[PDB]
Amino acid sequence: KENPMRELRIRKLCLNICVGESGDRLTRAAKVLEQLTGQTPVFSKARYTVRSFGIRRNEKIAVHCTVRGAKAEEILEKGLKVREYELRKNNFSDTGNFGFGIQEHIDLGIKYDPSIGIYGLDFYVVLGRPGFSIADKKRRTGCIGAKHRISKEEAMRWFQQKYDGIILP
RNA sequence: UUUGACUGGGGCGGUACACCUGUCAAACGGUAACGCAGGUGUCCUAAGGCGAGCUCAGGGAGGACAGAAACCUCCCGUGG
Ligand SMILES: [Mg+2]
Ligand SMILES: [Mg+2]
Ligand SMILES: [Mg+2]
Ligand SMILES: [Mg+2]
Ligand SMILES: [Mg+2]
Ligand SMILES: [Mg+2]
Repeated sequence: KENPMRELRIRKLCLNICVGESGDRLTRAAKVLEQLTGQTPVFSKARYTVRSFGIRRNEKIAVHCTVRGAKAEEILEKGLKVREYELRKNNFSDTGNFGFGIQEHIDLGIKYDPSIGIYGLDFYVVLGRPGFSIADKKRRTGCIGAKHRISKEEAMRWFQQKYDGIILP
């Protein structure tokens, strides 16, 4: 019926903790993200200097990491369990991606540690079909055709099919 | 003994006094007014040299606190 190469999959899961300042909190936030995924994350600096937010330019204010494959699949399940497998209809972008936030990281089955603290984090899911890497390869770089593109509706349906989730208006 | 020069008289003023960009300038080049709009006496151990990878400004959509503005992601983006 459907081509096997049109199957939607998790291209990557992007986890971001924007602490907003450099020092104890960012270092501890990195440990939260590191032990949630097993991957050492990277520090994002501030592009501007905003007086309201108390951030200067070239100051590490956030910690983020990218996970792929089965490890990204199972972390995503923990996130939807916390969200009770339901998302608002507006959580889906027009490019076939969606995301959600977690207020407390220990809701993801992570033991709390007093010397670390409690943290929130941001989950962004990038979907895709086989062949999306042509836009990323160095040689013969190509742009995906219009039909391959994942529309907002086909991302919402995939969420309903896989995690039997709920879409709220 | 000296107490510059240019200058729509000289003085005051300015530097058109050594230079650079665009124009004037009349499609080679050259071309003047104390013509017009500006800049220079610096700065850099990299902002020099090579190589490698990468793509920018901006905009759209989306994502806990996060909002016009913090960070993450996708998309458009001939250089804006
Ligand atoms: Mg740090
Ligand atoms: Mg004279
Ligand atoms: Mg001379
Ligand atoms: Mg000429
Ligand atoms: Mg001529
Ligand atoms: Mg000429």
